[PDB]
Amino acid sequence: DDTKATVLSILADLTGEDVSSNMDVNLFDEGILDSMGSVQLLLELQNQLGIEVPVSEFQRSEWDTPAKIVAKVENLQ
Amino acid sequence: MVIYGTGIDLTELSRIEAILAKGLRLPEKILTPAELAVFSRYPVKRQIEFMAGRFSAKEAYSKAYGTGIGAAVGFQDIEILDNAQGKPEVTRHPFDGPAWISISHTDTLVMTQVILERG
Ligand SMILES: *P(=O)(O)OCC(C)(C)[C@@H](O)C(=O)NCCC(=O)NCCS
Repeated sequence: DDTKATVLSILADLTGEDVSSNMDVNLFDEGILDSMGSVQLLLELQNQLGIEVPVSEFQRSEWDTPAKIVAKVENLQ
Repeated sequence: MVIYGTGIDLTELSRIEAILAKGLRLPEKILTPAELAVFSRYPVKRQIEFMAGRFSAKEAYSKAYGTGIGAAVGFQDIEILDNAQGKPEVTRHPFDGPAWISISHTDTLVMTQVILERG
């Protein structure tokens, strides 16, 4: 889907590296995504895809790998 | 009465400014209506620092609260408005106990600390 590619492109911009070949990296534990980035992630998803994710639906533990984030986004779409 | 949680946060103002300069709706996401009204009256340099400090304070609070920002506590569940003397108080928050907040900044950084107590 264009959605998965867009999610992975947003993540690449935020973390500074291509995570498409690294879909299970724990972004927060490795220090490539932090709090602030996770908010920017929500803003980008809404701006670029029209998918608003309310913070009540966001739990770091369930949004902490690229694969999980794509799954979360794919569904809402 | 005992400590329930603590949280501190150190935030780079230029990261906030970059998000704001990109035109993203960070203020609407992070700030309550009352906080947003205050933000709207400020010039840019002050808007960056205010925005950074609120982001910072609410991150710090969520760590004291135990969970980080998310389903247990979101940005819209915490409100922080300065007194008429300029003193910040946690006017709204989910925890049933005293909440302590302090904020300080330079031109480039903001630092916040929260302690929660349970009676
Ligand atoms: P968020 O806590 O994921 O953002 C991290 C941060 C760069 C914005 C920073 O200001 C912060 O709060 N870092 C806390 C993480 C840390 O210091 N870990 C070392 C102990 S594992």
